[PDB]
Amino acid sequence: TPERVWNDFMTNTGNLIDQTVTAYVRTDANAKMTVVKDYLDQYTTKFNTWKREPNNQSYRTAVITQFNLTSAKLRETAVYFSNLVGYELLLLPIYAQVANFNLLLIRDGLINAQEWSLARSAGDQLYNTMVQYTKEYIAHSITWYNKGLDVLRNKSNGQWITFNDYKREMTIQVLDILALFASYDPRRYPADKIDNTKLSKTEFTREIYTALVESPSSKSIAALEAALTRDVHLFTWLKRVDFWTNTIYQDLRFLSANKIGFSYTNSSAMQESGIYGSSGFGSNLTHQIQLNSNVYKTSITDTSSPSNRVTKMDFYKIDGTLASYNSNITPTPEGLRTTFFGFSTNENTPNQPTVNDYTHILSYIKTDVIDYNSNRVSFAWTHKIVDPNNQIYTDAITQVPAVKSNFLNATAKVIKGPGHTGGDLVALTSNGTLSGRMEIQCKTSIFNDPTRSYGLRIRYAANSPIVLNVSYVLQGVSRGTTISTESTFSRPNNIIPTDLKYEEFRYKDPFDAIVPMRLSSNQLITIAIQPLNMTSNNQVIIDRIEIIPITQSVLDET
Amino acid sequence: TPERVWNDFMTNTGNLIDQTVTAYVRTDANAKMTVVKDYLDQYTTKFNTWKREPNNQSYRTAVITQFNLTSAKLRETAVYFSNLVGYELLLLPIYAQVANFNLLLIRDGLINAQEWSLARSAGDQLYNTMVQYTKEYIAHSITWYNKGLDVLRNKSNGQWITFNDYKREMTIQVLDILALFASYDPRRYPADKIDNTKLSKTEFTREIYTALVESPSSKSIAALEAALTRDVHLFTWLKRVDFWTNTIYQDLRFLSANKIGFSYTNSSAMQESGIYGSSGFGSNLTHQIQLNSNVYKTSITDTSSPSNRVTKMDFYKIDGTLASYNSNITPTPEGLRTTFFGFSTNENTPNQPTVNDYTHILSYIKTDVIDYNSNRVSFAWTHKIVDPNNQIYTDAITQVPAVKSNFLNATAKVIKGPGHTGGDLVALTSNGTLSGRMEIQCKTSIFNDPTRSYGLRIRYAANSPIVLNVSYVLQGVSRGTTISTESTFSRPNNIIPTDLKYEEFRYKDPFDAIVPMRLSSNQLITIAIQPLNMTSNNQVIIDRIEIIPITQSVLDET
Amino acid sequence: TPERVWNDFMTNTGNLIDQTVTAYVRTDANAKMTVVKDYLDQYTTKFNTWKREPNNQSYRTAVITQFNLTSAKLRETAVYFSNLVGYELLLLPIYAQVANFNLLLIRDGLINAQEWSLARSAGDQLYNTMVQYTKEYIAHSITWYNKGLDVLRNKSNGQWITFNDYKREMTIQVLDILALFASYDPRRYPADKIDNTKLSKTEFTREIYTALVESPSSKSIAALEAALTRDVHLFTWLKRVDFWTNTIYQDLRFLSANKIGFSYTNSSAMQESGIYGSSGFGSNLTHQIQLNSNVYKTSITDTSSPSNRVTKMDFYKIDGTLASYNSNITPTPEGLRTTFFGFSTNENTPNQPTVNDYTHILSYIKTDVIDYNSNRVSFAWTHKIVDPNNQIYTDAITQVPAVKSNFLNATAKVIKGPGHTGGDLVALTSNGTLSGRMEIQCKTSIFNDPTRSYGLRIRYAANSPIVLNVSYVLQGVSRGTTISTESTFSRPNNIIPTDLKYEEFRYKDPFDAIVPMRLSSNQLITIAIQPLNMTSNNQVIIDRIEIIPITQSVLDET
Ligand SMILES: [Br-]
Ligand SMILES: [Br-]
Ligand SMILES: [Br-]
Ligand SMILES: [Br-]
Ligand SMILES: [Br-]
Ligand SMILES: [Br-]
Ligand SMILES: [Br-]
Ligand SMILES: [Br-]
Ligand SMILES: [Br-]
Ligand SMILES: [Br-]
Ligand SMILES: [Br-]
Ligand SMILES: [Br-]
Ligand SMILES: [Br-]
Ligand SMILES: [Br-]
Ligand SMILES: [Br-]
Ligand SMILES: [Br-]
Ligand SMILES: [Br-]
Ligand SMILES: [Br-]
Ligand SMILES: [Br-]
Ligand SMILES: [Br-]
Ligand SMILES: [Br-]
Ligand SMILES: [Br-]
Ligand SMILES: [Br-]
Ligand SMILES: [Br-]
Ligand SMILES: [Br-]
Ligand SMILES: [Br-]
Ligand SMILES: [Br-]
Ligand SMILES: [Br-]
Ligand SMILES: [Br-]
Ligand SMILES: [Br-]
Ligand SMILES: [Br-]
Ligand SMILES: [Br-]
Ligand SMILES: [Br-]
Ligand SMILES: [Br-]
Ligand SMILES: [Br-]
Ligand SMILES: [Br-]
Ligand SMILES: [Br-]
Ligand SMILES: [Br-]
Ligand SMILES: [Br-]
Ligand SMILES: [Br-]
Ligand SMILES: [Br-]
Ligand SMILES: [Br-]
Ligand SMILES: [Br-]
Ligand SMILES: [Br-]
Ligand SMILES: [Br-]
Ligand SMILES: [Br-]
Ligand SMILES: [Br-]
Ligand SMILES: [Br-]
Ligand SMILES: [Br-]
Ligand SMILES: [Br-]
Ligand SMILES: [Br-]
Ligand SMILES: [Br-]
Ligand SMILES: [Br-]
Ligand SMILES: [Br-]
Ligand SMILES: [Br-]
Ligand SMILES: [Br-]
Ligand SMILES: [Br-]
Ligand SMILES: [Br-]
Ligand SMILES: [Br-]
Ligand SMILES: [Br-]
Ligand SMILES: [Br-]
Ligand SMILES: [Br-]
Ligand SMILES: [Br-]
Ligand SMILES: [Br-]
Ligand SMILES: [Br-]
Ligand SMILES: [Br-]
Ligand SMILES: [Br-]
Ligand SMILES: [Br-]
Ligand SMILES: [Br-]
Ligand SMILES: [Br-]
Ligand SMILES: [Br-]
Ligand SMILES: [Br-]
Ligand SMILES: [Br-]
Ligand SMILES: [Br-]
Ligand SMILES: [Br-]
Repeated sequence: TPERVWNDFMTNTGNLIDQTVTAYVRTDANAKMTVVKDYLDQYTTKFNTWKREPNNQSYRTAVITQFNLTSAKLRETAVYFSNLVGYELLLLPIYAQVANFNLLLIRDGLINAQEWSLARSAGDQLYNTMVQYTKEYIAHSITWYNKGLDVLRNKSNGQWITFNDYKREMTIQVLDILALFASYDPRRYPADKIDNTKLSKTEFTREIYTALVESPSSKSIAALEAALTRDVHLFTWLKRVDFWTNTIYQDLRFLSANKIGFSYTNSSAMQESGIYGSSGFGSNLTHQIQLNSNVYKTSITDTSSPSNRVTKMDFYKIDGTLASYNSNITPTPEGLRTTFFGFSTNENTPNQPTVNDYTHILSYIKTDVIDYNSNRVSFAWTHKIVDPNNQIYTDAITQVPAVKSNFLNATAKVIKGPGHTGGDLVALTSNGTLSGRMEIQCKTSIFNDPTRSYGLRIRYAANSPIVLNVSYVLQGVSRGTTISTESTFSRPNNIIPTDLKYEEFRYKDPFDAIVPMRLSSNQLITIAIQPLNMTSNNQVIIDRIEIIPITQSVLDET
Repeated sequence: TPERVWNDFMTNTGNLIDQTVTAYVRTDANAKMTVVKDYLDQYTTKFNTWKREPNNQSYRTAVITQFNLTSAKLRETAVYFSNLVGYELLLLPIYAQVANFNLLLIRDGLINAQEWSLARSAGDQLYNTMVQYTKEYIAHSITWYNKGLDVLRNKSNGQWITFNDYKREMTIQVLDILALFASYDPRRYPADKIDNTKLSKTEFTREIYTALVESPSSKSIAALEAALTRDVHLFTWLKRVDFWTNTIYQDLRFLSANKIGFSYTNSSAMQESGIYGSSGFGSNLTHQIQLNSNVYKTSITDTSSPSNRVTKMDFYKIDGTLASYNSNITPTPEGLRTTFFGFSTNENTPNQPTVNDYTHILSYIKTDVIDYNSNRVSFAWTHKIVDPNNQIYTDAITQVPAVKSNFLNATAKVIKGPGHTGGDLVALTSNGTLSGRMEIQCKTSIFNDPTRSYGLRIRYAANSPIVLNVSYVLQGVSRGTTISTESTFSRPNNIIPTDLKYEEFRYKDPFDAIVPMRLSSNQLITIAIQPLNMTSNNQVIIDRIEIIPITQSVLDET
Repeated sequence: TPERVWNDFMTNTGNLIDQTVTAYVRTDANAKMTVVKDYLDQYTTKFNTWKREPNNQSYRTAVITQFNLTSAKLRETAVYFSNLVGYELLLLPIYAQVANFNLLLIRDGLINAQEWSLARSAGDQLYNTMVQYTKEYIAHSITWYNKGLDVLRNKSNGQWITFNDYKREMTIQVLDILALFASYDPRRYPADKIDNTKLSKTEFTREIYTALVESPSSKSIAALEAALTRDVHLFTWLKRVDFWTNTIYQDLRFLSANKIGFSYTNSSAMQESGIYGSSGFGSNLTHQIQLNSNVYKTSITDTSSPSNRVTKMDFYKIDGTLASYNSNITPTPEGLRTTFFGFSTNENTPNQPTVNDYTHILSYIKTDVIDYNSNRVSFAWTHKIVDPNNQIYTDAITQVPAVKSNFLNATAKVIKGPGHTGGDLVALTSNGTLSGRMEIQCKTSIFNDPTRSYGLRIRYAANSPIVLNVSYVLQGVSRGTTISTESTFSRPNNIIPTDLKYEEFRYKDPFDAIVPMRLSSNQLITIAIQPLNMTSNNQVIIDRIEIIPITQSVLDET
């Protein structure tokens, strides 16, 4: 009775013999990871010892020696996990973990390169290695994530639920990790002087989905994907959920449709979605629930046969309250079942997190009719790490993904991210006359200084040197500048890239230590980016803007 | 046809597929050990080269580099062997071997820490590592030894013979190794100046058993354990074996009972055991064999159906002679079989060692009646390393386990060892009025000095700071001192601990370089330990006393 | 459906379970090799960096550290691959690759020993390691190559084709690699000053065979080996192929016999072989093909039932032309099939190399009658690396195997090589009166100097200190010298050794920097070796002569 895991479908699972060997591969892999962790423990112990007495030659030699051994072991393990043919997909999650550790360790070596070396500045070679490895690890992960996706997508009578299960697990266990790599570059993101383990916080803006779907389903993966998931969009915050009920027959009252009230980041306007489901004759709006608090867990109750006839949905809010949709069907139907959805750090409570261990909050709901009275209901979730105020930290580089903008003009649109950026991107294009414009509103933190200086950096991709107008508005007053992008990528026929690589993202600093943004305490800042007279084939794709506190160190570095 | 090993019962052995994978795990483990040994060979080669020319910077650098690589490899392998889930028990023996090598190597690094390092005294961190690893390796080994033991103990219709086979093999292949770890501490046991590989000799005082038991047996594991093994006791030396025979019917003369004549270490008194078996009507004492020489091999002859009707037993002595029990049954019964018992270093002659390769000697025999004329017969064995004279070496630290005492008062008793000390312990307690007292007689070696100085150290465990009266008698004259123990452990309700940990054993030196024991050549020394007015809840548990030659080095160190 | 490989016959292949585990072993081995290659990549990258700025202490430290880690990993992997019991033969090819890499890396360390070390001359210990490893790797490879050979040789109803397939694959994948090891010794073959990767070119003179044999065949392995392969001989070059056809019945015209016209290296004489096959009544010589250009691919066409009735053979020459044998049978028989033979670097075109990727050329053909009109036809192949002019390079040590001689007297004979020298050897013995003499003609390259000096070295094995007369003839003038061999080996009854070990081959320099060979440009040089009054039990076995350009470096070194 070999154990089965969600990502073992590319191995031979048709027989007990192969399944047993696969089980061994997993067991050996875990043992190798325990060895990796022991090497890391040895490094940390010697590192801490050295830090307490930096001038001790013996401590210095010991940590350098351990750094070299541990670094070699991490790299070797990543190579092994990505080169055991036939098990690439199976080992992708553990590979991502070791790759993650490998890069974090190298970051440590770069931070202390000067102190450890005698000639100093010997971090150049190690830096090139870090960049090379970052590219390799992301490339391998994206390649295999997509290979597995294609396998499930083209599977005969493929089931969408399995396809989605895969995307969700890969996002949580692999893709989210890849998104952290950019922040590990210590030259791009200097380490906190007091606590080197601190990192510029990376946000994962992508949405993952959970859904109640009939099983088996005869609807295609493509059809269900379009009906149950959202097309690319600016990050939204869930504010209200409307529900319709079929009310013609009281003993057959079930959910019939839903609508969503939502808002963009730091926007005072309420957006309204279209209606999902059936809202015609006999289907009436019966509920309008204001979700004033984040929802960290939901449950849905439906009949078993026929399935998917929904009588209730519960929404658990972080403020401890519960909101619910009830069809008020009477009498109560037979065979009701309740399914929970949510994400927890506790492996023991998979779909039932508590207010203390949830990792995602509800962002959307879509209803898709199967037959009269029966529907598939999907729940979209966003990572709890996303800041609803686009707050600018006083003590670290603040990352604010471009999808958290609250304004896009006609030639600015959200496009699908490549998979390693943590979410989607904003493409600024030109129809020949109008150039794409994005506006993102951020909130400064509370501080005593009359004003503080901050640099403004942009992580982007561009297919040509394009002049950008970048500005920031504070208290009705706008200040701007111009800066040109470099050509970071090229694609045949200049089609919007769906496969941007890590190396195709670069950085530009419209505002810096010389001419920084001068911001006051606890104010709403409007930052805007818009190309200046750009051609119809030129493209500027923004991943995120970054706000950099201008300190003495940043000043000298610049 | 996968190979089966005594300790693979915790793996899935119900099918050929799992058995085949398990066979591979064993094969890969052996290959990893061969790699470990090659790393050790490389270290030794470079070490020897450096030793011949210590000042050669190139040799010094080479051995340090190899030490670091080999040390890393040994640790990594120990971690792997203890973290391959589902194979912990299977790999315990090989894990013990690598753990053993890992600690011996670290000992080497500590011994040469000063010469190899440039700042010197850099052995502190390495020392902490050695202590940490020692605790980890013992903990893992004891945990799994006991898990496997419980599995066999609670097995439906469990067979005692399998249970005992397991304890015996685990003792020889794992537990005995753990007992050596304490002696590897170079701060506690300074390395011999001439030959660093020399170690303070550790004695394994535990008894292992072999037995002729009917198969299958309907008697419980608990019942057979009590009937075939000995309750905790001071170490004894086998001096005489008495045998009874059922003599009513000449054609049915078989072994019916046995008694043992034994002596404590360096005791001139002969102790007599109770009679084991049937000694009533028709059962008569027919043999009294004086075992003047150690027995290294035995054989027992019994009928096959019914089995266990014993007609003969042979005892092979190291002086080349043979002693035998013969029931004198006439005529000779049909279906006689002979079974040999013994322990050899030669894997080819399992139960039949020669006078040149035996590892254990006979210490006891117990008979347990199955039915009239049929008996189970157990043979107890002690390790040949145990010194029958408690001799004090002139050139090394002498270890003398407390169980080798020859006197215990009413409040002093032997208690079961935790499994990593090589045998049992002596607990000195108090009934409120009398405190436990133990006396151990040791023999000094032959030397020319009028008298030599020796320190006296005690490895013990205690649940409170208790004052101890420690003395030594030489030529009728007693000299003593007092020293207090430290609190090394605590247990709920102050119950005698059956699970003392390595860290719960500490050391105290009643006699040292300042005030040592002054002993003359080739004399019997009586050493005694007894708490001074101890409370009824206080406990002092002695593992062993150690005699330390007081040399210039020991003097300066103290 | 586990994959099957030619050298897995020593593993349990009788069932799917074992085959599946074996498949995993292969997959894991490939992953380990990918790790090995990554360690090598890291070394190379750091090496190149250091070379560009040798005085950079940081670069120097980095490459030394990587050298140590990578060297440790290569050795560890070689040990693992040779100590995974039950898989020695299966892993022999990959083991040879890692052993090869291990030695090449150590060579690198020796070359840069002085620059990397601070005390210098620290290469002695590393050199001993290299020699030790070379002996170990060759010993393991030869031992297992022969074990596998014996298994196939003594297989019930053993098939010669399988036996030969094995010898051929082992030669290409293992034996040829072993032959390179001698040249890796940097003390024996100093590295090229400009490009350290350059090596003294080693020639593999052995022949491998391909053949069309009936299947199954009732003829023994020994019988077919004798009938289809050549007895030991001096290296020969294929010049002409003669073919006989059975011509009595026009509708049954098939190949009946063949003869070979060949020449020794740099010999103006044409040698004629005996006739192989049937050449009596009804069998007539119909073809005499002059092979003026090397043949890199052949094909043979025969009927299917009965099989082996040959109607055509095509010979693809490197000059782009095609020569063919045609039986002219009429009408064309039914069931004709065509089989191709050849060796390519392209794994996709196994038996069909192109003029751009072939690795071997045709050296011989033998025909063996099965029944009237049906024959087995074997094709012998020599490695394309063999120089047809025994050219003496101007810029490197030239190796010229003794089998490339073109003259041997009565007491000089070719003997079977041990398997690690790349081919056979020349044994110079004595019948008491005449001592063996070998003559090899080499061509100097084109250069402008009136004359250049070259040392002459001999790689040999000898069972006693024997005086050798060594001479070289240039433009009719002979110059000679005498030098004695050392005793390098001993065998019972002084039987010609069939198992010479690496350590049993040593070197002697008849001509050196002091008294070198003085050769002019583009001339044919005749080099001869012949013992001086040698006893009947003395033996001098020559592997190869080596010509050494006498440069300033060689002069100072000598
Ligand atoms: Br799973
Ligand atoms: Br697949
Ligand atoms: Br160190
Ligand atoms: Br890739
Ligand atoms: Br930078
Ligand atoms: Br930094
Ligand atoms: Br820190
Ligand atoms: Br779901
Ligand atoms: Br779910
Ligand atoms: Br559909
Ligand atoms: Br949508
Ligand atoms: Br949008
Ligand atoms: Br609202
Ligand atoms: Br509500
Ligand atoms: Br749950
Ligand atoms: Br606009
Ligand atoms: Br704040
Ligand atoms: Br304002
Ligand atoms: Br401005
Ligand atoms: Br610019
Ligand atoms: Br600009
Ligand atoms: Br392009
Ligand atoms: Br950049
Ligand atoms: Br300003
Ligand atoms: Br345009
Ligand atoms: Br066994
Ligand atoms: Br179990
Ligand atoms: Br070294
Ligand atoms: Br444990
Ligand atoms: Br100590
Ligand atoms: Br020491
Ligand atoms: Br020593
Ligand atoms: Br037994
Ligand atoms: Br036994
Ligand atoms: Br019982
Ligand atoms: Br007892
Ligand atoms: Br006792
Ligand atoms: Br007696
Ligand atoms: Br006797
Ligand atoms: Br035996
Ligand atoms: Br007393
Ligand atoms: Br003595
Ligand atoms: Br006395
Ligand atoms: Br006293
Ligand atoms: Br004290
Ligand atoms: Br005291
Ligand atoms: Br307690
Ligand atoms: Br202590
Ligand atoms: Br005294
Ligand atoms: Br008391
Ligand atoms: Br194959
Ligand atoms: Br075999
Ligand atoms: Br380095
Ligand atoms: Br060998
Ligand atoms: Br040499
Ligand atoms: Br060289
Ligand atoms: Br080079
Ligand atoms: Br062939
Ligand atoms: Br072939
Ligand atoms: Br035959
Ligand atoms: Br021949
Ligand atoms: Br010949
Ligand atoms: Br010709
Ligand atoms: Br032709
Ligand atoms: Br082909
Ligand atoms: Br001659
Ligand atoms: Br030339
Ligand atoms: Br001439
Ligand atoms: Br001459
Ligand atoms: Br000589
Ligand atoms: Br000579
Ligand atoms: Br010999
Ligand atoms: Br030599
Ligand atoms: Br001359
Ligand atoms: Br002679």
